[PDB]
Amino acid sequence: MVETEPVQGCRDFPPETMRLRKYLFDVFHSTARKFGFEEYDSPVLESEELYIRKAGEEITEQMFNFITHRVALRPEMTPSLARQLLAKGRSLLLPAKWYSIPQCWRYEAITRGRRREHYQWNMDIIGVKSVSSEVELVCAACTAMQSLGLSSKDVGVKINSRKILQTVVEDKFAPVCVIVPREEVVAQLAAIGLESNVVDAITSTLSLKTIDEIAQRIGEEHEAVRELRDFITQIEAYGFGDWVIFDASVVRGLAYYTGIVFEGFDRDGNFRALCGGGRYDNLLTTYGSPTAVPCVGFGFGDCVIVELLNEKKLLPELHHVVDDLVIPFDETMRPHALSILRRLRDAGRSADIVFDKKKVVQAFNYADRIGALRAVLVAPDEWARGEVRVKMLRGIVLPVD
Amino acid sequence: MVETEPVQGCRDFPPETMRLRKYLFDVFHSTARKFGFEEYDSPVLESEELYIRKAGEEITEQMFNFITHRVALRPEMTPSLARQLLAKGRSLLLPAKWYSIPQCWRYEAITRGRRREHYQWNMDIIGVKSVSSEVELVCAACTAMQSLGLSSKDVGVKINSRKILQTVVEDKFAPVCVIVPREEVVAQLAAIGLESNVVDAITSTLSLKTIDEIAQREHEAVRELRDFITQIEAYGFGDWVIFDASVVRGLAYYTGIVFEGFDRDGNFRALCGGGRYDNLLTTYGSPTAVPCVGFGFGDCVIVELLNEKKLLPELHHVVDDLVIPFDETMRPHALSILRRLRDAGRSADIVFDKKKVVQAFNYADRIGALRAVLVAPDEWARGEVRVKMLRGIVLPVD
Repeated sequence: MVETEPVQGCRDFPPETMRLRKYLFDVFHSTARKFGFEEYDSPVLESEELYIRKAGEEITEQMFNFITHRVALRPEMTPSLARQLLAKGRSLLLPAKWYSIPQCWRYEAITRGRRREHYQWNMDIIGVKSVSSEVELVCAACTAMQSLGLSSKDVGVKINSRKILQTVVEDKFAPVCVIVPREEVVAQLAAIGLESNVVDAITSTLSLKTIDEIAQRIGEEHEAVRELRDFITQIEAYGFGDWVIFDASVVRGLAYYTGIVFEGFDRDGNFRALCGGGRYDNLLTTYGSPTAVPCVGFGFGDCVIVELLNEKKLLPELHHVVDDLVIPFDETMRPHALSILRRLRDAGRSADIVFDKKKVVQAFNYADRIGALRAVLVAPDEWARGEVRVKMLRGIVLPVD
Repeated sequence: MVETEPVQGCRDFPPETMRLRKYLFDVFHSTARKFGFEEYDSPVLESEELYIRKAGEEITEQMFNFITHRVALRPEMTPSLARQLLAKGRSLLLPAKWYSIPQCWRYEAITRGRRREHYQWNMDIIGVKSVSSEVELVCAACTAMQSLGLSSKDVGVKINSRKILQTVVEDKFAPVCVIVPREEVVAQLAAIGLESNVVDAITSTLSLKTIDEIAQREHEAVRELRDFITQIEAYGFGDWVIFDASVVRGLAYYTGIVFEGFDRDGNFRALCGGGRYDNLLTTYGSPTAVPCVGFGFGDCVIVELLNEKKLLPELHHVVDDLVIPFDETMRPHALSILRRLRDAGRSADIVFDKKKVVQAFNYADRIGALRAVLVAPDEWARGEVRVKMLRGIVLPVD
């Protein structure tokens, strides 16, 4: 017998499991449709050049490579987005709001945290300078979280700005923050060329928790704080004000971003980040664009949100359901039964039928044992009279219409 | 600037194109549901052992391999199905009707026919001994074609049985048939230890186009084929099926009835294809045989066909509402209405940057439109908004 289990770190989706996934993904689809986002997709097989341009040669070892001309299974979707946006050039109508729910592949260890394969709701608005796209993308994250059953008490989203930090500096420094003792960061920063004073500027602003505190520091009129104040005022206006919080220690990939970053989280501090996003105006120029084009997006993993929903008892109990089981009285009634199955399906209903020979009470079980709703006995006595027997699993003669 | 095009032979799906993929797959999903099939999925990355056990070492060249322990990007879905069903063992509740639309990868050339990457509607009934499971899958095939706009004048399904060909012989022969000149076979028949007399049987049976010709030649095969046709006509797809004794696509790997969707003007390759494989699970090491019939329905040839017959739809990005702030002072209140609309179940968008109104209205039409919502201060003060349908007006609105 073959290995019945799937390749290390990868999940099968039998009907039971796939039902939950379609439940979660429905929410992403539904949120995106309500928010006016269009779906896209690209191949999981992308050119090695695509990622190594983003992060360097280092990432060739953390992904599934192979040759044909080298290609790899994508560990993230964003690089394919830009490649697609770039292909469209100046014919791409802005603003453009694109989303996908792509699988991604990362070659790592399995019993140490991550699991080699995950689905992910990406979500990206392109062509929009102002801070209303940050506001909306966050509104989306909460709208999804809210549809899943979460309240502002359960979760929320932290806001930061890399313009706070960069302006406090007055080149390649933002990498150092992402890693964290606290006396190891100064050894990593001073090496750049920062006298102890300016290290403190950075070090101690990160654990600041209010905008006023940022203002009494860079100014009220600074872009950085002028935006955040606009962002909050809009998010409050859209009605998610109780969901957002400000936190200067959001530094997840702050090198790779440009403006407002954000990060979903559970308020009991039990899990890793739910979703993460921000503005990256330098996205397209990275991949060689002559004209910098504004961009904000977030990624919404399919793994952590489940753990939380499960913790907070919000995972639904989903079942295969069908409207009708057609039961031929016996094999001689098959052809008539068939024609009743057609009718039902034609009418929009979902119906199924006894395939092999069953005893009628065995058929009635099967109807219950699979989804039920309604059993349609198809017998000669009744059929001759233009009739069928219909039993609701909440006999009765009907034509039915 | 990077290569903006995808890996040779693979397709990008921008919104324009994804709309058509989503449209086809909706016929797959919607048909699956109505026939009471359950969706499944498994990793595109499977174990090499799994496929090599299907067809021999040769395929280790016709797919994307790599090492970690050897694994491959799947060229077909069925071997995952088998692997999953086996995992469940006896606990799998029979009959199970499992479907999926997996993407699959085959390492081939690009300007010679095929294209390395394709999505494919699978569909499998497991645990059914009788010819009814064959009947339905075909109904499912014909029904999905019928929902795309195709009639029985356009397409059809061919039917055949491997029992026809096997019983005529009275071991490893079926592989030779699949490769098609009526002579280019004949030497590949004689050259493996068969007399002329048997080559005349095999050849003359493939050259039969009616069931009566098979029966004139009470057997299991014709009992089935007559019961199937009966059933199919009873369901209402009699004009769609047709017997053909030359359907030998992969017939080594099937057990009973096999079938093959096709366009009637003879213009394209096979639309869909499948059959009964009762040996499917025993192959992957099942001690107890479990019946299986199923089919694959590619996402490529059906589109070429739908294109030729002019059946492809004009899909558009559509949005119910564009919320228009009069200016940036009205943004917070615009936002609040935006919330209301989206909460009310509608799909809305908003003007993000600073725009003029006639510019804003252009964007409205330029993206789906249906309705604009002007949110100006005069009207807002009196608890009102301006609603212009792209088929002003003051409203509360509720």
